[PDB]
Amino acid sequence: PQPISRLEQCGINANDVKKLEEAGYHTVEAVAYAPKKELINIKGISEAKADKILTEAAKLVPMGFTTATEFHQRRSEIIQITTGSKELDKLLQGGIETGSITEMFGEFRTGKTQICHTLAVTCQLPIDRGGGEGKAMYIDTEGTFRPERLLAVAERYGLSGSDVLDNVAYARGFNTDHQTQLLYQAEDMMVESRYALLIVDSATALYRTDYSGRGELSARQMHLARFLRMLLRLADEFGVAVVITNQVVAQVPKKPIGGNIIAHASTTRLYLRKGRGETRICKIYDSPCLPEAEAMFAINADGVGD
Amino acid sequence: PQPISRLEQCGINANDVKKLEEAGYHTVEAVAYAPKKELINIKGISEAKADKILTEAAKLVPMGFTTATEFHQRRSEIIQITTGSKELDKLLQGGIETGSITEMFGEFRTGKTQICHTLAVTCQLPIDRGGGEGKAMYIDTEGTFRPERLLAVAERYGLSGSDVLDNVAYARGFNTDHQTQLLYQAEDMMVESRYALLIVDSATALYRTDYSGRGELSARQMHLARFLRMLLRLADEFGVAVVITNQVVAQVDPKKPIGGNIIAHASTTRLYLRKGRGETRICKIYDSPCLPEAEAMFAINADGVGD
Amino acid sequence: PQPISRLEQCGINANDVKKLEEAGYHTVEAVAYAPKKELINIKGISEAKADKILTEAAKLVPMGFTTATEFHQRRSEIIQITTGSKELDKLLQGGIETGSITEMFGEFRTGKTQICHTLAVTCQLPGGEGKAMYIDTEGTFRPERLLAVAERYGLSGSDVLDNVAYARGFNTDHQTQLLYQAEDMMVESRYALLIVDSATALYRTDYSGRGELSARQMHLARFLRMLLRLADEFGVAVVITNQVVAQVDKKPIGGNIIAHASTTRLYLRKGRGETRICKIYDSPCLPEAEAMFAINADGVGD
DNA sequence: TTTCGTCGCCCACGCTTTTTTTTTTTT
Ligand SMILES: Nc1ncnc2c1ncn2[C@@H]1O[C@H](COP(=O)(O)OP(=O)(O)NP(=O)(O)O)[C@@H](O)[C@H]1O
Ligand SMILES: Nc1ncnc2c1ncn2[C@@H]1O[C@H](COP(=O)(O)OP(=O)(O)NP(=O)(O)O)[C@@H](O)[C@H]1O
Ligand SMILES: Nc1ncnc2c1ncn2[C@@H]1O[C@H](COP(=O)(O)OP(=O)(O)NP(=O)(O)O)[C@@H](O)[C@H]1O
Ligand SMILES: [Mg+2]
Ligand SMILES: [Mg+2]
Ligand SMILES: [Mg+2]
Repeated sequence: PQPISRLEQCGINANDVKKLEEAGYHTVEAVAYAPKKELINIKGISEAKADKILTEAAKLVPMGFTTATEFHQRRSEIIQITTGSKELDKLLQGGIETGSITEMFGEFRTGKTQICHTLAVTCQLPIDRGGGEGKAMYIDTEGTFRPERLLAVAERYGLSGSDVLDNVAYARGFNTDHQTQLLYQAEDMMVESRYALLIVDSATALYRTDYSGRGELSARQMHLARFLRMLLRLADEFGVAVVITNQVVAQVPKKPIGGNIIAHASTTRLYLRKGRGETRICKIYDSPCLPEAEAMFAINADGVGD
Repeated sequence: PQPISRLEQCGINANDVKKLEEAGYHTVEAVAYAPKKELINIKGISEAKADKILTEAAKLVPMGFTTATEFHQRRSEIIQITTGSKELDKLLQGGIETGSITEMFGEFRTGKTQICHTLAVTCQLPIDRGGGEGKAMYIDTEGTFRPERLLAVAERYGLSGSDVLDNVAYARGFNTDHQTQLLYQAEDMMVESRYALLIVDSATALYRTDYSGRGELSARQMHLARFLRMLLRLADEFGVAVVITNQVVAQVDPKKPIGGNIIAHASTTRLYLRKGRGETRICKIYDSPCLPEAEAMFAINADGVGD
Repeated sequence: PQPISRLEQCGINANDVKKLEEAGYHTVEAVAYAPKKELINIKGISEAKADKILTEAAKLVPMGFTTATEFHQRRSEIIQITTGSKELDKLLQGGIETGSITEMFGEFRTGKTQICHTLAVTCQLPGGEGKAMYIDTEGTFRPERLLAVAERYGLSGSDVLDNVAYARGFNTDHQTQLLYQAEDMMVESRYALLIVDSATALYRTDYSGRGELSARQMHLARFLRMLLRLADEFGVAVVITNQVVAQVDKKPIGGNIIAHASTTRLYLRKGRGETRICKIYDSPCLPEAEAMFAINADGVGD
């Protein structure tokens, strides 16, 4: 995550760097990942200047066929934040993978928010316990953030109550556009420190409301595609683990409320089901590296256990 | 908290403010909540000055990344409107919470409207009962709004009828769009006043007959979702606690709340009420992000919810 | 009851009013209380006209909210037709509450049906009401019972007891139009109450079959939605009646449809001899108890 | 030293939504 000032020393002046920063490119990776057609619509950058900055950005960010034994080593070195439950972290063959998107969908009262709250504390656990030793981004679009759960999880894990709530940074999206701006601000502020997680609670819930009718289906899917592409860019350029949450719909018998856009974009999906009492069930979905099966986890006072 | 007028103090000419208010944006926070898609939809407001409506309003609200310590400090500010029972209080850990939606569902005679009446009384009461201050907003379609029960509940709490029944409203229109329109109007009603509880009992009772048959289900569910979302906006913007009771359907494949998968997610708290013995009922916390899976027996009496 | 000439003299002056009257939902309260979908299939296709009529006919008793004391006073002067017995002066808190939706069950054709051929004591007494109804789904209405009951009190008149009580209904799709057209004479003259004898008694006589049960339940939901609309708009006390099912797992026909579309339901049981013990059920402001009724050849009371 | 002319050419698809609804007594 090299800051945007890295290319400032090489060619690009301060004015252009400021224009990029106000555009939303707070890192060299964000500039390098964007196409040439996107570094043109932002005023203040010429076409030749755009090609120049693209060349300089590509000088540091690795692209193309370079080496893949190193990438296999990197995949073996994936952080794999643990869920906190012995069956959820085993069904996922380690837990939530980092650098990808882990959508979880269920009917209701299925433990999606409970899992997010547990992960917001477990991402601060060292690699010995399973985590990333970093902060926790919490984009919460339902007003469903209860720090008491985080304190309970921390006291279960024997961590300081003040530390976990100091690490966790919280923001609430009020619409889809504001969700995108919140994502941009998160990208801006994720370079100043290390963030081991990024939670988008009900990543597609305001889409169900803001876009009404069939006439807005294409625009809604395009906006959701842009949002998921931005989330993927955050996942690669930062190495964070994005655990987004999805709702469910009935086939007029359940299916995630996102179309094929979110089905393809989401690297992993989890189907959460209500079991008996406090226990629930989790099933893998659309995971290219995981089998299809079920799990067995419970919602205790200490987040998610068994 | 603050009026819409501040927007025209920032440098937008009053005609644009009146156009924004005509669409329903009776507060600066409300217009900030809506995205640019809902701002371009206002007639006479194009993409021009849209930034002057978005970022100028956003400069007056946080709309950013706080810390969890600050949110936990704000968590003490919550009023936590209190019920009438001590066991029920232990169930909800102090009572229903401020700025959230509680949906209570069950069969007939499960104490729903009694809970609504008692909660509105505690909202029209000092902090000693559990609610800070504010009027009680009623939105009745099922028809159980009998001010006889309001008068009866007023005797136990020792409040004169002049200052309680004149402080509570009523809904006359039995239409799905009527509740949304009346809540948009209650927005401007409450921006000039203070409110603590907002009750919409027939949250999904209207949709059982308004949209009948498979084929019209989708439009019904988009309508319900839009109503729920603007209800959540109203709850958050003014820190009001919302109650929305629900009906049940028997699974013929055994009672399930109606309008599922749309009201299930939106309702941040769900209370499942069962009939017990005599007149006592049992309230179980169906859905909650903080409260456990507990059950509390209460006994509706003349005083109120009772225990 | 607001049959004001404003409904036709407003900005809308065209065939739209006559289309609305012919569609079966007339009077102004058929507009501001009706969804937009109903104003689609009616003859005359204009979505702009829907909101035009809505704007021009939403100017009624406060619909842009109100205060609860304004109609709390209105329901302090409410009729509240007292029951035809002096034993229920403690229970029921007076009489049959007007503007509510009371439900009776426990019997098939006797019992609660007798409670249809009685009461109206407040109607006879002071002015006053002097009005009563009768609807049916599968019933055996007998006006001689009304004659005998009125003769018990000081209401000795004969013709005044007639020309009000409907006595029709055998098949659901037959009395669909009956409950549609009730308003056609309900607004011409003011009116007190409305019993629906054997209402939605056994829909499985015609609306029968698995898979069909859902459509049946939608039909009942529509019917009591209209019934609630009429009860609240005209300020009348409606009495729905059903029959038991003998649970094999003491409940009435209707399931969760009429269960969530009533106000003051109350079970009717059998006592000793002519004693018809009348227990109570869900009610916003009535403590649970059991009443004591009696039926005799003269009528219901004692 | 002199003195302007003269139009042609089409491309190219995107996007799912949404649950309802209880009968029925034997011996
Ligand atoms: N302290 C606690 N102890 C035990 N269980 C709890 C506790 N707090 C919450 N729960 C359980 O967690 C459930 C809610 O889980 P949640 O993660 O909010 O579901 P969800 O699928 O996110 N629902 P929604 O967000 O409305 O779509 C509750 O209904 C309880 O069963
Ligand atoms: N006008 C009336 N006056 C007095 N008694 C009446 C009158 N009408 C009906 N009854 C009584 O009601 C009785 C009906 O039989 P009952 O023993 O109640 O049958 P049930 O099976 O208990 N009732 P149901 O549930 O309607 O089938 C008659 O036989 C009479 O005793
Ligand atoms: N004074 C009282 N004393 C004791 N219990 C009471 C009293 N008033 C009301 N109750 C009880 O509280 C219940 C509240 O029911 P209510 O909340 O009206 O159900 P509902 O689901 O809204 N009705 P419906 O429209 O038929 O589905 C009553 O039915 C009684 O059981
Ligand atoms: Mg959950
Ligand atoms: Mg109730
Ligand atoms: Mg009968």
